[PDB]
Amino acid sequence: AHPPELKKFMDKKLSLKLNGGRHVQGILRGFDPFMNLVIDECVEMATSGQQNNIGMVVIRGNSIIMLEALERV
Amino acid sequence: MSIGVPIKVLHEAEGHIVTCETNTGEVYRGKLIEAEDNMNCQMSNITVTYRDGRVAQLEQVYIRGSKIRFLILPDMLKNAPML
Amino acid sequence: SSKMLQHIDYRMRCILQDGRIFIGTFKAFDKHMNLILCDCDEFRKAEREEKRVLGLVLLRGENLVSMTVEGPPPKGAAGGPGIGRAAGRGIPAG
Amino acid sequence: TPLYTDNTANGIALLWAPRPFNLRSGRTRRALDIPLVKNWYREHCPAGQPVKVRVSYQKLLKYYVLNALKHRPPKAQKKRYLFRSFKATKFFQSTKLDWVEVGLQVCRQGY
RNA sequence: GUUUCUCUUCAGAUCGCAUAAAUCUUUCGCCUUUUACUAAAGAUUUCCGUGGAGAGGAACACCAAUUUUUUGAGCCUUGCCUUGGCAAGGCU
Repeated sequence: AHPPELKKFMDKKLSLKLNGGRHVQGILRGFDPFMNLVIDECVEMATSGQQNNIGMVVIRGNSIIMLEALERV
Repeated sequence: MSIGVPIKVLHEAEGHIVTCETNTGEVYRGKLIEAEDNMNCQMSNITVTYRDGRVAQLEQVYIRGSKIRFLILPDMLKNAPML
Repeated sequence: SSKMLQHIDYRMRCILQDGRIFIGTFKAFDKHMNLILCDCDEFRKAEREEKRVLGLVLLRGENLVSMTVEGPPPKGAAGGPGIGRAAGRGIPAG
Repeated sequence: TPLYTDNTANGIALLWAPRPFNLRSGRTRRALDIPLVKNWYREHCPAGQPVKVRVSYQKLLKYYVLNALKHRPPKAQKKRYLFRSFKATKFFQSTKLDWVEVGLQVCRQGY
């Protein structure tokens, strides 16, 4: 079927690497057929390593180019 | 439906060791686990080469389909009953 | 289809979107122009020039620009009842 | 399409019919070769029948076993058709006659 | 093209979902003698039929909305590289 087999990764702690050289790290709970993610406890990794905290975020599917686990399935 | 010969060879590739290069220029080298019909791969136990030289090891990774621009499938597959 | 199918099993040269070149022996293609190249070289350009080797390369269709040929491929009626034998002639009388 | 049709009840029952009846197609045999009474004496008939027939059953099995034991395959002997060789010759002719007419003729000839 | 008839060749096959007789060598039995026998084995042939192949005759005849194909394009600055360009980096 069309959904990504992302079911494994849920509630484990992800890093993402986003289009345009951006990085965010997250505990995950969402996916839909386009891979639109809903990330929780989401940190923004700025260029300089000055880190922000931000709340729950949606991501557009096409913006992702990798999706990595910081703590295992 | 006519999902042709290449994606079947991708499913055939699973459980081996494949190399996989993304738009940005990062080169991954990892053991495959599953691959979907739009080429979303999961990959395990990777040694990644960065664009500028550096190596790193990784636990597990999932690589969006449209973001790839080759895989290096393991040569023994040339015999496979898809071909 | 039919124009592409003529090329199969030859040694094909592909030019990717980024400017790279692959040269490979060609055995798969698909409605999105995915490819499988085999026994394959990665090749880049006195202006310096270089030649790397790759195996069994699977090309996601989006990248492809063009492909070209330059190689030849990495590739009665039954016996009848007659018998001959040595013979003399023998003249008849008269 | 319906779960069953009127032929379904009958048609299943053919699957365990004896050897000539359980098939849709076969090859024709000679009237000589079909052993019409064979199935009876191959089964141990109920003993309340008189002594006389019991031994008659048993002695039918004896000739059955001996034939199938001493059977040897055919020797691949070359075909040679007798009556064809006859009717190829000017001395023979052919026609279509009642069996009772021919029977009288063979007895008249043999006499 | 379907039937038919004839010929040639090979048969490994339940060539047969059926089942005959003959010869020889032995073991037997009634037995003056011999056929005709008996009933088991083995080697053998004959006969009733069969299949495969080939030859020839005859008779009737569809979608531009993220996952590929209707595009994030395109533009600059640094180092090297003799030049060409490459490694990038930064932009809108």
